[PDB]
Amino acid sequence: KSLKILFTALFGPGHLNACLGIGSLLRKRGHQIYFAHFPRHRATIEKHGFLFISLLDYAEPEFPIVDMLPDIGIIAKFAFERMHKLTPLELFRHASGKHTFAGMVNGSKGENYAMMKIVKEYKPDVCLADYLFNMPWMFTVDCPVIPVKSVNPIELYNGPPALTGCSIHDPPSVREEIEQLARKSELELESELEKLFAHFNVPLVSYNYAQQLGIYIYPGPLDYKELGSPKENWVRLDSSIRSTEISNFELPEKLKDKPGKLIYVSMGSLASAVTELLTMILTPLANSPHRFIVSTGPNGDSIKLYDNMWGDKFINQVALLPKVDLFITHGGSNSLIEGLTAGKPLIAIPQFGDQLDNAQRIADLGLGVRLNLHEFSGEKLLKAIEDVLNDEKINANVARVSEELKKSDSKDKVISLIEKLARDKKL
Ligand SMILES: O=c1ccn([C@@H]2O[C@H](COP(=O)(O)OP(=O)(O)O)[C@@H](O)[C@H]2O)c(=O)[nH]1
Ligand SMILES: O=c1c(O)c(-c2ccc(O)cc2)oc2cc(O)cc(O)c12
Repeated sequence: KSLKILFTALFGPGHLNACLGIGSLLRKRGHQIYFAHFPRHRATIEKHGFLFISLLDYAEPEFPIVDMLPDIGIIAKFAFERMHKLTPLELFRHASGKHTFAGMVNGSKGENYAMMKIVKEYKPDVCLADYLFNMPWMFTVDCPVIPVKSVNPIELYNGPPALTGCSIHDPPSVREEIEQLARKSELELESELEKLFAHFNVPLVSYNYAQQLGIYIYPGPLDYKELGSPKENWVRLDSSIRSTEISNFELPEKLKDKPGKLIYVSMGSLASAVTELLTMILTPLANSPHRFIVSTGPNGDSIKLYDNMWGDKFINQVALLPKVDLFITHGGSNSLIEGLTAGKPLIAIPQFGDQLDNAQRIADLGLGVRLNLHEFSGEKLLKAIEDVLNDEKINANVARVSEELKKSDSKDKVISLIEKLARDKKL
């Protein structure tokens, strides 16, 4: 009756958090949850009651593994400088067939060795893995393996190219070029995955193939129903929000009894490392007639806050969101779902990857506005705030999606499929 279930994910807290959500549902049904991740997440993993396994304890001498979270800013600073200078079209021309995350693929060999040893030792009944791309170990281990996807799922559909930020209102002419450039760089990803798979003598699969079951996490009302169905074996979970740390969130006395709406500002787990980005956003908000709670990121201690702002490096985002009126976000999927669950509209300033797809989805479906870094001004950000605060149509759309997310029973089907696959080893 009781299953051994092993989770893993890449370093990004977004990938871990999505998995923690599914791990909760499965623990409530009486299964033993294991989580293979990095020592900086042992505390949260063990607090949710999962057994913690360190990726670092299973490293191969010739393939060392490092947690890239303390040094992701270098990568995120490059994305910022480019997105600040270039339009999304100009950025794709420049990329010259270079894919957004093909550079990570060669570096994956170490984690792959580690997971082969970990799945052999712990002999689980099923594995789940939130990665940006399939990894050889998922096809060599005895048990079935369910890819979990927490990024924007447009990549699972035949439609606008992914990582591009295309609109449903975009004319065929503007879209023909971006489509062409994206197809060119998608094959750079395939060629890099070929080398990684060849390294382990495993036949190459599509980067987002699900052999039996795949779980993508996106709200039904935002899912791409106008493009048809996702790829085979891929099933939607409307949300995967981890257990709240504190149920009640005490507001800081600085922003209490002060004039204006209450606005949350975070640029995520990764982009938040770029102090120049937060500084660009916060400087003009000094003279926005409202109150800001700011996630300042790993370098937050060196970021100036003004009289209408309170902030810490890390914020309890899930506890906070119910108390705010508006969320200024980077376009991360967990932040999107956390925000819409709380019923808050979004101003999305996308930085890299699926964030552009999520930002354009927020715009296209009347759940907030997209603000591009190339066009960014204090004038346009302050107007975006006033427009979205006062737009009854947007605030109605968000409330509607909020209700669809609370009432969702998508979790019921998804739990059954995980249990069926784990016990039957097929669907
Ligand atoms: O101060 C903070 C900043 C972020 N987060 C969490 O970090 C995740 C960010 O995921 P998302 O996909 O939105 O961003 P990304 O991982 O792409 O940066 C979400 O679960 C947030 O709740 C948090 O708890 N506190
Ligand atoms: O290009 C990259 C990228 O897009 C991402 C990413 C992480 C989490 C997401 O949710 C979405 C994207 O991580 C990276 C990590 C690296 O060490 C190097 C990279 O080049 C990327």
